[PDB]
Amino acid sequence: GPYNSPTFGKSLSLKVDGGFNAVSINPSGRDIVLASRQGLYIIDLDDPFTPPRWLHHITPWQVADVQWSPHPAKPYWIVSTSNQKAIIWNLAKSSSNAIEFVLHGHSRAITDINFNPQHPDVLATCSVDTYVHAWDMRSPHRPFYSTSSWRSAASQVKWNYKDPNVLASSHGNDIFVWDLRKGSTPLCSLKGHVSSVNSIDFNRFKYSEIMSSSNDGTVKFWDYSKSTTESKRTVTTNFPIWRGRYLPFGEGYCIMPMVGGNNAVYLINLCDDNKKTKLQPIYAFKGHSDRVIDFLWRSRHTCDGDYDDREFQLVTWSKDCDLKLWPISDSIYGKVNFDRGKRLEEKLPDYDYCSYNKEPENFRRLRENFVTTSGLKTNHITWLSGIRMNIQNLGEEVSAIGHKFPKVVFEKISVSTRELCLTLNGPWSEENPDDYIFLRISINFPLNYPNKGDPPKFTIEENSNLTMSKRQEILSNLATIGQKYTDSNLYCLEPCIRFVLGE
Amino acid sequence: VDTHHTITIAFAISMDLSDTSFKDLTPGESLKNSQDYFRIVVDQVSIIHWVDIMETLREEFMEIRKDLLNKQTDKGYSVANGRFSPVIKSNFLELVNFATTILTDPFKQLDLRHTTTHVMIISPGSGLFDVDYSLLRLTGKKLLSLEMTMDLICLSKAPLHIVPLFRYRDFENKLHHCVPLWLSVFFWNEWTPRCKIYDLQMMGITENELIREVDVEYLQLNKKVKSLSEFMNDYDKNAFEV
Amino acid sequence: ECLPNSCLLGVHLVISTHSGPQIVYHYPPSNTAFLTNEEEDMEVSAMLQDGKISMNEIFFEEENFQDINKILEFDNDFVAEFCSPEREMCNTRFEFTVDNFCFLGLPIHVDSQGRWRKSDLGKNMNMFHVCFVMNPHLIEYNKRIDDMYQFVVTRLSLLLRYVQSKTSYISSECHIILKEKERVLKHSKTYQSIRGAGNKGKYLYQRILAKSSLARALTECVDKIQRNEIACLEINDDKVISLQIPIQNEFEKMPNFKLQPVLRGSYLTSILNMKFLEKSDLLNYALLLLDEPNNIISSLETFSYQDDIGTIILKHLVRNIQPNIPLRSYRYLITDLLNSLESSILRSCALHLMYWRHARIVIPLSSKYTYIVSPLAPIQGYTIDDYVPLIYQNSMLFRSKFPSLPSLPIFLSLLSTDKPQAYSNIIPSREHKPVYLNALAWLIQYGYVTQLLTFINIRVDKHIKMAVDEDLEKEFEYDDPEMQHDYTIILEPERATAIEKRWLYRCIYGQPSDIQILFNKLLKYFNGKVPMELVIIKEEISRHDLKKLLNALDKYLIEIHHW
Amino acid sequence: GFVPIHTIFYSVFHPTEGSKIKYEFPPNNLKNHGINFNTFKNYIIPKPILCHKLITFKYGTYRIVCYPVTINSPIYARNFFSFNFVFVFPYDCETSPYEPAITRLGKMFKVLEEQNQLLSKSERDPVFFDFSIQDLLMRIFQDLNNYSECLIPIDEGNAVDIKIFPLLRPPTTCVSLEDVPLSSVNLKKIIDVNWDPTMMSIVPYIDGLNSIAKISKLSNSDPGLVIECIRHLIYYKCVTLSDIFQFSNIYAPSSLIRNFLTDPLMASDCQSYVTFPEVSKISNLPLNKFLPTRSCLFDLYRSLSQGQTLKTWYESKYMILKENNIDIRRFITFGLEKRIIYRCYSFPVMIMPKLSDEEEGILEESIRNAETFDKICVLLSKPKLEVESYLNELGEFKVINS
Repeated sequence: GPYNSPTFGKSLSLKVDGGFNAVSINPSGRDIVLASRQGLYIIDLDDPFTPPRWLHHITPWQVADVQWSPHPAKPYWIVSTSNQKAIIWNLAKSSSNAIEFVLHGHSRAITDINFNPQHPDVLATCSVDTYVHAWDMRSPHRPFYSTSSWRSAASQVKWNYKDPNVLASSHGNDIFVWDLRKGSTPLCSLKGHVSSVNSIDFNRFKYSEIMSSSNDGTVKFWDYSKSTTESKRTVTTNFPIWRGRYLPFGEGYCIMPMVGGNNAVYLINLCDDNKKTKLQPIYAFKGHSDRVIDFLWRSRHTCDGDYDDREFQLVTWSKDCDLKLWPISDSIYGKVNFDRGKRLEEKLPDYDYCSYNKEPENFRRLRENFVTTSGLKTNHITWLSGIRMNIQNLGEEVSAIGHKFPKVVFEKISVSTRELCLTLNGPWSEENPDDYIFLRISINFPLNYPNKGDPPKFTIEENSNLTMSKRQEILSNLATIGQKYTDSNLYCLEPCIRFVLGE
Repeated sequence: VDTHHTITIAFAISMDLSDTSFKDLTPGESLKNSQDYFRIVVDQVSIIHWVDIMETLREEFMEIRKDLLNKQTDKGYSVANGRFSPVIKSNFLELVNFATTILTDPFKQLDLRHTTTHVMIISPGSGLFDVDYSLLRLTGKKLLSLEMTMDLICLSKAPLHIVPLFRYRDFENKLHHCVPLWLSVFFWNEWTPRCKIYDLQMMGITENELIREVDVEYLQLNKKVKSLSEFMNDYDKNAFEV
Repeated sequence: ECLPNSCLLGVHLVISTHSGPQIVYHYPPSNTAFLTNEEEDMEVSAMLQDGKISMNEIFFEEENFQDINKILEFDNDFVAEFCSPEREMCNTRFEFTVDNFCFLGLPIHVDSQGRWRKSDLGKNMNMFHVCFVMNPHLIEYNKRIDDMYQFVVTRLSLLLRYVQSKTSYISSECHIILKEKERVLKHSKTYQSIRGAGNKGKYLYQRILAKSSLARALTECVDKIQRNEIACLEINDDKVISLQIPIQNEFEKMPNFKLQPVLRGSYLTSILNMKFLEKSDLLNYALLLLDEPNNIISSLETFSYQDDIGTIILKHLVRNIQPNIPLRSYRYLITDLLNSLESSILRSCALHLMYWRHARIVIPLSSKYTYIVSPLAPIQGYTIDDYVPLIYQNSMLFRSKFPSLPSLPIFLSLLSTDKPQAYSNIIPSREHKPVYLNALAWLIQYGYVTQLLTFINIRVDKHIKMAVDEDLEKEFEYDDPEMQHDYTIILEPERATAIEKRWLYRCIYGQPSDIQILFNKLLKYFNGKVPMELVIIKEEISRHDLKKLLNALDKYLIEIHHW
Repeated sequence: GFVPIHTIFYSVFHPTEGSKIKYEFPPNNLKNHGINFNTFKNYIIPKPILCHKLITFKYGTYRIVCYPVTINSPIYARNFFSFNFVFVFPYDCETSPYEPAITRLGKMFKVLEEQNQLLSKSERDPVFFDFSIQDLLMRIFQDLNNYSECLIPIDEGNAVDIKIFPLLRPPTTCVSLEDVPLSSVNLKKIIDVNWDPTMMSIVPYIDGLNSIAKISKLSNSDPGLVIECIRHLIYYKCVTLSDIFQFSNIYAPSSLIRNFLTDPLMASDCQSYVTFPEVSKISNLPLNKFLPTRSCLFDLYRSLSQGQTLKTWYESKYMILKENNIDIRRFITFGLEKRIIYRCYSFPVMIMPKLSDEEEGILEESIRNAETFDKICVLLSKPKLEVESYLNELGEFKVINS
């Protein structure tokens, strides 16, 4: 289920090195995908201690956007841009070959990709070569719709939530609204922006409302049923805006800066009656020493659906290689006109909460054990250093000890299952005191570790080089150290390891 | 050099009207279904107006994609359709005959300030053109009867073959190669890549889908060999044949 | 690229004063097209006869000459303008590219107080810049510039800073260079009697090099770095500096011959200098001189000036050296000259010889070791880095060095036409043994012959597994096929599990105690990575003991043979 | 892959206050990072000798790439106009993919300033004489930092179209006639209309066992153009050279023979590769007249040795390959492709029908160049035994299996 998650009501920061430029989220709220030039990183948002699944695709050009498929019947699909082609990833497939099919459309780099909310098998791609192509995932070979602006490179493409064949694209200073049955001729051309428009977003509730954001600091709200020229509202900021989007709950919108603006995501209420105003946000998500490059939302709700009681968590990804989860308080839920608890006109969709970070797997061949697997993990011990649940964690303790002792080799680190298996060379030989014996110690932690009365369980693998009396003495001293350090409700894994080898 | 010319710049477009991929095109055969366009950008204009000439050229080149690839449907809207032909399958002899239209009559109006009629063809290819045989014969017979020098200039690197190269299919579907005498090829500019592989330079093929399918063979026999040593001897004897 | 290419085109000497920056001495005065594609006469004649002046005559030919006032299509004042940066861009890395020419240097500027170092031209000068011009390709630019700056420019500029701070040496060198330029251009009638601007510049440079010591240092540095050699430079007649760019001629894994070119004669061994230079026991190995001992003595006398204790010790070690005996046995050569201090001196001298292309490190050569012909043997190619062949040149050298031995083709065919056995099967008699070992050292030092080391991995069949299952139970079935074994290679037996360590210790079941003892001491090295030649040296065992364990354990031991 | 731009700024030479920065994205990025423009202002706007050249210099931890442009015309004040579109990168990267982009940006703006006086009129101040810069710099910065591409229209006919391409190593010149090419990709599906006709002819004959001389004779092609086409395919990292398979060859294990053990997919691919699809007839021939296990394949790969030819190795181990249905050519090819074995080349150094004059000339030239048996066999189009007999007729020779 989604309600036993440990990261939804809490704030959490993860350090994901590698230079990732794009991010997208599962609508179930379980997985988050990060795209780079080397491929995809899938992180479990309920088990952030596990290192993310790397799916390999090496490209020299920087990736633009990644997008999860919101189809409930296809929850294994990820569309990611690989320069001029979009790659659909099958997470049920193995990591060596996880690519299902590739959309070979535009000639220049794909700029943005979006899914149709009404029909989640329809995808629209925009690119630098001044083309917006609409694809069908049932027949992913040629686009069923092509349109162009013919002058300026596209920046985003977005679908209309209400009318399921209207999509808009932003090409420099101009926003063009396309009808899918009207060819390349636009329904309207919003031309009120001075500088280049970065982000575009439709309204989920109104048929004909679009918000825009540009480099001049202006956030413009449009209603193309009334007038193509001019705007219903114009909000001016002191910073350029990179991504501006409407809120998924209540009446409001969320914009974030491009190069300045204290690198904080801004949340602004939208509840009022041309109005050149300034930005008056409610909440600013302070943090993020370098600029934020995308923001997402994490939604969970009841499975059956009688009242609209859903909680939201903001997920932001920044240039300083930090992935942060932001809790949203009920003060924000009330300041935005959001009716928490309401009889549903239509029940909310239900998504499977299955993770995808784990590696999947399925003349004749004889059954054989050719080479030993044990003869065949510093990435894990460096990944666990970047996990911060905002020594206060088991994984932070494990990473600190792994950084403290480079000689100690970890064979199995599992913070989620609280099981540790580490190998070392210890001076515990009865024949010669100078001889070092290879030892395998498996450590099991309780769910109440490190509270008082809940010590870790130490099991040492049966070694021929280790005598039974010395093994029992080592185990008894390890139990003594664990009981003595859990009596003060401190952490006992560094005194134990420093006892086994050395003092 | 303080030359006083009259430039005349015209675009030259061949549009492919079929949905067949360009990889399926046979070398030597031209496109069966095509439409040919001609956008005259700058007319007979003196070269002291080179600022206006360049301005018009840049504006019309930026507008040619909207002009051609946005066809008008009778239902009241426009559909983004159409494709430019490749250089090899382009309408090169049609372009040259379009050029030689203006010299058919010796007794035309006299340009009393200018003397020579020189035609330059700017192409993004490398001197390789698939042409029709009868049109090639007619183009040669026409170019040998008038005072023009078609100076083809290629914006790609010089290839590994002799330029200009024309490939045509005869009446018996026989491939031929010929170098025309009347066309002179210039190139506008340590190892330099002189062979064009577009799908590997642009990385247009995803790494999981161009993995090698056909491998080394399975060492077929001879039906004359009864010993393994005889097989090794017959393989070593024929290891360098052909 | 593994082929050595020092991409120098020349050197500058750009100094600055309160009146403004200028240039002092630049070399060579050649054009871009060649580089890219009275008593003074008696003194210069004696210096050319004695070898004190080492210039390159091709830089002053008529087709390979540019004017002294022009450097690479730039004026002297122009170069002195853009190679004399501000105080914020001085005392740091000066990287500056003009298209394909990189102007790399470390300019030294005096501080605000007026001291060169933190501990006419003597007071006016506030900056000097020994600027090096390189033309590397764009794909190897970072590598070439980084190696040049790390190995030549920084060291030479720091030593020049020290000698200027303690002696004011560059000021005097600039003064005598400018005085000799004025005395040749405006006083000597020999200059006017010499035809051709190139020959005039050659005579002018001969006088400058005769009178100046910094000019000799810069000329030798450029000439011996462009020739890919060690540049020994004389500075202030009291200190010498040795400069080189290291050569990649050692390879553990075999490089691709027909995709990445590698110097012919490169050492395809698993024992490398760079595995030991980067660590700075080495005394378990033996040295192997890269030239004749007298040539090494002649080269090492130019590495110092006063014949100190280090040069005497190094000369004594080079004179009394043998490649068949380890360096640990050479403590007696320096105990008479004065863990342990002698072991440290031996280690430092071995690093000094093997870093400066004098004495390569090898496993000590024996007639009991199997020696194969390297794939990187210098057979093809006119020279080492070409890309009469090298086989015939080295055969002539082999015949000259050993006239009582079969030819180099005979030796290289006797070692590469049968299965590779020990080297003692080529030597006919014991009287021929030392000259054949000298031939073996010659073959290894030329890259013709490498060593075939033995690597052992441990393998377990179904019988050991069934015995271990029976022992575990202590505390199909209608047929018995003997060609359906269930085998298993324990890759690293040190980090073996509980069942796999039982497999290893059931492999030795009925063997005697010496086999039991030797298996336990050598089990951790049975991983396919440790050569058995190093195990014999380190563990103080003999070859008869090791050959017993290979014979007594035949179906369980994997034999792997590579370099 | 490609380094992000740190700061883009447009510096212009004012006729009154000299060289100055006009626009700079990000705003105040140079002063925040300690970069002082007055230290290197004489390189951004240098003398006209250094102008129209790609100037790159190091300033602290940053590498500053610029293409200074100076236009001499009497329309401007002081008879010249100078600008520079300057790019700042970190020092510890490779700015080589960005240098043609900056050079072409400077050249295109030089053309535009010489044509319609774009940058000089964009200042809106009549002191330089006798579209927004800041928006263009923002668009260039974020499009090259987010897409490695840009299409930014600046006029009705002008746009900034920049695509950053990776730099590739040049192919070697060591490719020869005796080398066989191995295509690592499916070359039939890469063929579009822009390919060279020679390469299109070569493609259906790169089967992993044809020599370059054999490919040249099969495709009716001159060997030099085949060498250049194989070089071009090497440049795109799709063809790797190998050796002609003969049973007179000598193969030995390399230092990477342990990679047959420490690899999760090498041995399984070996099992699926080296085996005949059916019970082949070679697995029924005598020596004279389930899939194979990975241990069998490893034991066969170790048993190769120097100085022992493949005929001797195969006649010593032929029941093993017959019972396990192993193709020896496929076995050797898989071993060479994974670089776990190598070939020891045979060198005929010196101390039957009448051979032709050109044939004896190329034989003598091959002998005097110490060429391998493979190259002589390719050049004479003869097997090894005929070459050996002709060499024994010509003189006495020894063979090195290096």
